[PDB]
Amino acid sequence: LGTELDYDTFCFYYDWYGSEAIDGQYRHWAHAIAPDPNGGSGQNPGTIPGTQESIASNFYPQLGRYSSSDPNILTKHMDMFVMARTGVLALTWWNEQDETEAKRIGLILDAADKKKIKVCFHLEPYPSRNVQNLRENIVKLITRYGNHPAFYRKDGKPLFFIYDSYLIEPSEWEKLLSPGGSITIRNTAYDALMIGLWTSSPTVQRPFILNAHFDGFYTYFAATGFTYGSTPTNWVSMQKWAKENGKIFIPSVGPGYIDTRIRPWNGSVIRTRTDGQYYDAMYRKAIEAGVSAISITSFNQWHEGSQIEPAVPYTSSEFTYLDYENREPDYYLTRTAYWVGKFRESK
Ligand SMILES: OC[C@H]1CC=C[C@@H](O[C@H]2O[C@H](CO)[C@@H](O)[C@H](O)[C@H]2O)[C@@H]1O
Repeated sequence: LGTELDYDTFCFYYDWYGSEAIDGQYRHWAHAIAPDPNGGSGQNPGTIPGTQESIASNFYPQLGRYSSSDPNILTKHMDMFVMARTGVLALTWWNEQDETEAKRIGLILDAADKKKIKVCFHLEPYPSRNVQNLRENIVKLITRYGNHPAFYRKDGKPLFFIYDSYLIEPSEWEKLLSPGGSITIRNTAYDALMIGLWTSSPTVQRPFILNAHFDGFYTYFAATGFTYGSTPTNWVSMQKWAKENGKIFIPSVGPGYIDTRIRPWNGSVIRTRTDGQYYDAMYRKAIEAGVSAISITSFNQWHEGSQIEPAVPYTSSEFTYLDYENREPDYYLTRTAYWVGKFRESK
């Protein structure tokens, strides 16, 4: 029918939103404003309070200041994934080690399974992250969630994305990811496809990925040109290298970027949506590169204005929000479905 989910399409999902009613605080809708890293000492940038009128986004959610732990919001999000045809929810994971995290992960898996959506984990740069506690955490996540019907596998293996994987030396990664490594996961119950973050130039990233024994790489950033890896004119050559070296390239595409409510000094990274034309151009480049899998930045990174989740026009006494302009609130979901179709036609 051209409506089925695609299980090689990964959409980055954030579960860090709170409401006073459910979480005791409108978590993340309230957010600190970052000081300007070039702007000198004694800045008092303040905070966005997460009131109805003033939230930590340049856009405004159709669903309002929602809780990521509200089962009724989760239902709606899964129906949005079905509309977008995105079969894998790539869940931010911060190793909070608290009952609230454990509850929310279970609720997300349960809601996903009702709609045949799958869940994989996006392993964030949590405090003191290293290959030993990464192994322990991979073991824990596979043990706790690996038998859940919504847990993702690709050809029998779990898949993890590793954000800011460059913060760990290749010599450490080798211990975890080479078949001969001291603490290897290869050939164990806990083996997985490990997808590292390709940032800078090939002279740096090619030996990094090889020496670290990653199974593949992704690029994350929604803003074209932010890094070498997030410059789509490089994607044909990145794919050629991947294929020559037995690696899985999962380029990241997004609909735009803007984070100036929380980073007022970061305007150079703004990428305008142009009624969908930015998203179309980036998704076309991914497909043309001939890749096997695509990642989407993001479902709901509202702070960075990369979300495909529905947004609505809103002007409050405190801020005039951006919105989807000439397009309807669900335009980026239905346009994602269009591109998933073009991607499948290519596979
Ligand atoms: O998921 C990978 C990566 C994507 C974007 C931002 C990163 O989080 C940091 O920035 C946000 C604001 O946009 C903060 O709310 C988080 O606390 C930061 O860690 C995220 O790691």
